[PDB]
Amino acid sequence: KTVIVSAARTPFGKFGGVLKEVKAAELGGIVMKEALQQAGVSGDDVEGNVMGMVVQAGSGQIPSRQAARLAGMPWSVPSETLNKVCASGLRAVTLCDQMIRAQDADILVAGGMESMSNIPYAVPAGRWGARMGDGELRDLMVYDGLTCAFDEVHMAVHGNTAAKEYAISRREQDEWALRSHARAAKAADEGKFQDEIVPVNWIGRKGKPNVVDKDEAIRRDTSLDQLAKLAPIYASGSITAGNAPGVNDGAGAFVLMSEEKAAELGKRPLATILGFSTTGMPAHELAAAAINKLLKKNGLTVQDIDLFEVNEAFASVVLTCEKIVGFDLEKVNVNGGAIALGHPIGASGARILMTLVYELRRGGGLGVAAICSGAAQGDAVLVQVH
Amino acid sequence: MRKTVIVSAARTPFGKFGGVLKEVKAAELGGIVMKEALQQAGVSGDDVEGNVMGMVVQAGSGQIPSRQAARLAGMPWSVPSETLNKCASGLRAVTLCDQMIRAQDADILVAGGMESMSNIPYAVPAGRWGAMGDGELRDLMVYDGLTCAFDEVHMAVHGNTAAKEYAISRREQDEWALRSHARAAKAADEGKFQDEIVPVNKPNVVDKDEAIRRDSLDQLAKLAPIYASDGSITAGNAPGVNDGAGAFVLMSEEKAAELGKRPLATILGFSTTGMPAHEPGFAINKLLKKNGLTVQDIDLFEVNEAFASVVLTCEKIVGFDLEKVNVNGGAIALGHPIGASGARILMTLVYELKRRGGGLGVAAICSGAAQGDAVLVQVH
Amino acid sequence: RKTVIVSAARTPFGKFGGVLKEVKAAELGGIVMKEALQQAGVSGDDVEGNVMGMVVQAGSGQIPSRQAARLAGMPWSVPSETLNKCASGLRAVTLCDQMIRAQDADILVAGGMESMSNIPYAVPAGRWGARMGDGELRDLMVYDGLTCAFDEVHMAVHGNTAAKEYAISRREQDEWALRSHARAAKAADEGKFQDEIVPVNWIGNVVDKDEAIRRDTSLDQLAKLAPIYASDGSITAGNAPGVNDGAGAFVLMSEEKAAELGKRPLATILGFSTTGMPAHELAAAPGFAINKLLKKNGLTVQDIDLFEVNEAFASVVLTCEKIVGFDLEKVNVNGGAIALGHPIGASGARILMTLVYELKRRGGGLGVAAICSGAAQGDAVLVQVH
Amino acid sequence: RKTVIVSAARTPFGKFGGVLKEVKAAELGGIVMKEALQQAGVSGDDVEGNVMGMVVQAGSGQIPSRQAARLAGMPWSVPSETLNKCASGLRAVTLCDQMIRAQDADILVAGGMESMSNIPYAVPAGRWGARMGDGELRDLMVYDGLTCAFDEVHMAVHGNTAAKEYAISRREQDEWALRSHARAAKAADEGKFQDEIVPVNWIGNVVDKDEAIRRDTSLDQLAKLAPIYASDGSITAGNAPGVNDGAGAFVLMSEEKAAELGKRPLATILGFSTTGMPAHELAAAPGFAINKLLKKNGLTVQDIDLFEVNEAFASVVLTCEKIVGFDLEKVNVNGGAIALGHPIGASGARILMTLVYELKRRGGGLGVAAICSGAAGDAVLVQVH
Repeated sequence: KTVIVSAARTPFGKFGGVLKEVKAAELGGIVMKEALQQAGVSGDDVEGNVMGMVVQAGSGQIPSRQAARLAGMPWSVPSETLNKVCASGLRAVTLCDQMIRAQDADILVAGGMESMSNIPYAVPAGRWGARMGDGELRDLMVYDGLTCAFDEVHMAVHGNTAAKEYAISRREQDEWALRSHARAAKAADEGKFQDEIVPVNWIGRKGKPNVVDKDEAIRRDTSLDQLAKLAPIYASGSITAGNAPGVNDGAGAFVLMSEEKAAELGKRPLATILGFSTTGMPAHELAAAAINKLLKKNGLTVQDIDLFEVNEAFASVVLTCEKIVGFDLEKVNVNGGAIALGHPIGASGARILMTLVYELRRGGGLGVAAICSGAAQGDAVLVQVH
Repeated sequence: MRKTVIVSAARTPFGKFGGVLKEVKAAELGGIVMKEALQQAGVSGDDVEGNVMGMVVQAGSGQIPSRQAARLAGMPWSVPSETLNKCASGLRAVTLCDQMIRAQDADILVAGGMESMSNIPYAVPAGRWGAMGDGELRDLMVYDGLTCAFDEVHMAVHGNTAAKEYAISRREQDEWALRSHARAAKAADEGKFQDEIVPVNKPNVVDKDEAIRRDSLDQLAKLAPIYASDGSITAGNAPGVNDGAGAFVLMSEEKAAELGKRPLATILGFSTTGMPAHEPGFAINKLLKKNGLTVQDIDLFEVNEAFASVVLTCEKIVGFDLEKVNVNGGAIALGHPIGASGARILMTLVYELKRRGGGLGVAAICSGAAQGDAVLVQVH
Repeated sequence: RKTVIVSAARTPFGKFGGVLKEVKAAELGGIVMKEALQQAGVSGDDVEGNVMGMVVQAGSGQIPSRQAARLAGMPWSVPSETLNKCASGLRAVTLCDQMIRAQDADILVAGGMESMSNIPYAVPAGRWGARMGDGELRDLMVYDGLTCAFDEVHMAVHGNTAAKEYAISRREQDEWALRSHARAAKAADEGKFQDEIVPVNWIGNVVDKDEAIRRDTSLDQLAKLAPIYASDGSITAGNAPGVNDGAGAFVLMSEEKAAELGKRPLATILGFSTTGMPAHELAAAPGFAINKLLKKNGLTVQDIDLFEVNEAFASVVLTCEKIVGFDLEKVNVNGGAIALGHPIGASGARILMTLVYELKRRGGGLGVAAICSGAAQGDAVLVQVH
Repeated sequence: RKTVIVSAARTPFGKFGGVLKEVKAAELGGIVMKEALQQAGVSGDDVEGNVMGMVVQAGSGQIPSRQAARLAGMPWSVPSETLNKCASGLRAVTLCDQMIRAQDADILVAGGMESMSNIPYAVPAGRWGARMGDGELRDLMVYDGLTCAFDEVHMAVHGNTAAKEYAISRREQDEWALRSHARAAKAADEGKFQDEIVPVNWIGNVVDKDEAIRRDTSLDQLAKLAPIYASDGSITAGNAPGVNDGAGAFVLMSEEKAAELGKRPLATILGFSTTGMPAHELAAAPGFAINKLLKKNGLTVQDIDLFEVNEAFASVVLTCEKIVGFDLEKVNVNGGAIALGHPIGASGARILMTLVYELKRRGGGLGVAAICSGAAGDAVLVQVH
């Protein structure tokens, strides 16, 4: 099996916010470097890295390698950039698990990175010309990142569709949203994010020192009344700017090793990867997805699980999962989620797994992390935290 | 053991830039190859456990292009999918799948590469936050696909650097290109690419590679070097930008056996190498030492023709006889849809070796930021 | 004190993206200005001022008329401005006539030019940014040139409104369109456009014939065409001119100067009229201008030997038939813009020119040139041809 | 036959991306033409035509001058034209003067407008395609507006060239710059721009002051400034104006028509001169334009009470000293474009009016307004009543 030796994330930034100046490759390098520092592992020793990134446009050749070089890894470390939309930050970890299990490696770096703030605009008729009449200035973040390729609708449209399907009320979504924010704010104040987060420090333009050491998106200060008064976002629907995360900047990484290698090097791992699941479904079934399948393979019931993390693409997802999974909500995203913390799409997958790990401070046990992704794919990972 | 076998393989013709496949999207090219490979494999989409598709410049292609291609190929929503980025991508997809099979996580998989350089978009980096004074209208193909993120040069610059370091003359490079063109044309005419090409279908039909130019040394010696006044690489000794896709049905040797499939090839092993940016030769050697093999034991080699300079450096590093090397030509003649070339070289090596009722082959590829991927194959 | 036209020239009219695609508006302008001067037997050193009509100036640089003026071999000392009124080419002449009549000048160069092929697309979101969601890649030629600022509609819409208002049928428009092609082909074939046309020669080529004239055209082909910018309209690609490239220019003088220099004037400008009407009434604007001009000059329609009414739409000329009462055989005798194209800032120049040359050829007399323009403006000129 | 200026008004001048950022040029234009009509006591129905200067027309839609006139309340009946000459704002007035003198009209409205903040960027490779390799996102304000078509350089380069050709030191230019802010600050404070300025109101908001005047300037802050567009240059951000938002307009009439209506004109236009020169001789053109206007008119420089020479650069006014030989105490007494900004299409209009109002507050008379324009000169002589 595969074990998680270390885990770090950058704090998550608001769109056009605190990490606006920092490229996706830069956030990646920082977490990859920090993860290596935590594991007491030199970059010289890594056998490969995988970094998730959803919208790669304009970031240059092989963003994953660019990050790995920033991290301090030698040219000798093989590298690849992965796109599984949403699920990318976490699919990277599982993929690396697959590599180790196939016996090709014992020390790998895995993760996710996203700089939504820096995704460029495109000119689709730029190359061959528009010839006559108005054309488009395509926002690639919306197009490649948040737009379904089959139904041609914003992701929030699937969020709504799920709300309808499972009879999930606007108020119940709103209440969930409030909980994400309150639970996050409290977790942050209590320092529960200290273990996962590493700061981003840079000398900016004009010599300005910059230090970003805490998550930007948490609203303090919010209330049910405020949430209730929001207008629905992509349908005149129940999804609003309140009950869905925004668009954000962030990154996260892990040092993954075989159980044998970690032992020989005398590292005390954070957790072990028992196994993973993946699901595929019609595009509009984004909310559904996977955890159930994972449990069944491992001869486990929802009851055996101590804690779950389900990415809050929308409140409607977690809630859909409640109907599908049957977990107790008090065991689910105990420190908030994406709604409060933001959703750098490439990084979200890394964060939930990571967070779940640090929480299971309870001298903990069995955790499950799950994510939905564009085109109705589901990814689930079961962990045994020590 | 367990080991990975290539059950089937197909590719599209490789189109010229703004050429015959200009209107066809990369997901579309991918869908066709993924579909044909399953047909040739005699396997239903419903039994595929996964798909990995290489694609270098994903910009403006929509969410998850592999999944788009996968759905276009007839695979159900249940089949999981990804989209990968490594030059090497076409081929990294096959090896990554090989790891998944060896990890014992699946028995049937679809892997490949796709690229539509014709459809890569231009970008406005100042559009979102705003530009006073002129800005850039950036060519994402050049920028994301063909430019070194480290040295901030075009890849041909790296090609020239190799020529300088290994003392590879402009004339030898030109000789290799001529050779690439002649062998490919001969191969097309003898119908050797037929086993691997699947046509792409105001009805239109594209059934043949578009980039072969029939012509000689004299002409090549006359060409201006591209990103160097003083360089040896030219439009002539290097491939252009192109449109294409390729895909494979891959299985565990065990699963194919259970089904009565007689696979094209068994994948013996693979190596990856990494290097400073100005630097697939080292990769091959690595693959050979691990397998207790040497240059002599291998029947044929496919080394992607990123530049004439590349294969020629490898000879100096690996020491193969060029007579065993890109026998039906290469990328200089056939074009380079970057995400796809990795699939093509493996495939087209497998097919030539097969025609020869043959045996061992090595496919190797160079990629941006100096990475190298090589695969060892026993063809049946 | 009156204004005489001493000389006149135009370039052939190119098709959109056609023979003049690589030639800029000012270069086309420099050529007509040069030819006009040469034909008049006058040195640039002697010009007291220049005015060039140009409609979509975007991206052609500072003061295009001055670029053209220098290209024409005119010295630095000669004052220049760029004019924007579809009427710009004519208005440049009338403005110049007012100048001479004010006693400010005795020799002027007036004209108009357009390189519709060279008009850039624009990115209205560019300067301040798009932030999030799609923007527009705006076609300046359609926006600035072909779109009504008031009704926010394509000019074809007003063409249609006119047809409905005056009960001009689709078939009449088509018959008129067809007549234009037939007559333009005939005139060219007979050398009739030689007097106005000057060739454009350049290495990147020889351009000396009007590009847009169709010879294989018939009612059958025309009637099959779909309506444009409406569904249900009567305007089509056939009965409306396309978008085009070209320039036209004139040497103008006071009557006294030309006599003093021993020049044989082509014509004497007797007078002019301008009108403004509500936006939808573009078609009527020129007819009303002619009627105003005629009243002012003691003249009736019967008193005019020939009329040129710019063919913005076939509906326009037919609309003018209803208002003016002229006989259609005394109008656009060698065809019009439907046939030869409409390089917008230059049409007004051609129609005058070609009215002049036709009447000459007839040992001729009295003529009226009229043009409708955007925001429903009307311009008419009466010429006494010698 | 002569032309009189019955009325005049301008909007405040806004900084780039400033207070007027959200106002289109046609709109700035519409307000000024309505105010000029109200001030003159003339109905839009009585107007015989309009001309509005405007430099960068791109993206503003069909006939920006006509858009402005309707917004001003003029009926569809009034003929209109949009004009492009730096000098566009002033030239619209002289153009109209020539129409009145041709006996073609007795009532016209002339002016200029510019919204530099609203000029779009362009994609030259957008229509026919870039094909391969990077292309340009071109800033039309800079390209069409501020760059010489012939010499392919920013106008500041011509600004430098003059200083050098005429030996106008960095220090002299800077003293002038400080002077422009000082005076501009003083008049604004004392209500001296009150006559010309007309407020811009818009619910989205009130703008009734010039935004660009920098109180708090000094010669050591001006001297510390880096040269722009040339590393060895002497024109700076300090001694040249920026890019601005604004508009101005006038109600014009024949002398007879004005007398017929009971109007008491602000001023009478005595004549005007237009000059042309090699492109790098930008600074010299207005200077030559003035001398020609004085001579054609039997006048000497001593004959003029007040001069307005647009502050394209400090270098321009200083070059004009040399050429014309005026006393500077008579030049730009209430500051200029350096302090006020330069919405290029409207500056010519502003200078004529500020001049007229100044001469008028002194109960005075003879004035010359001059301006340089791209591609290298316009001058106007007026009798202020």
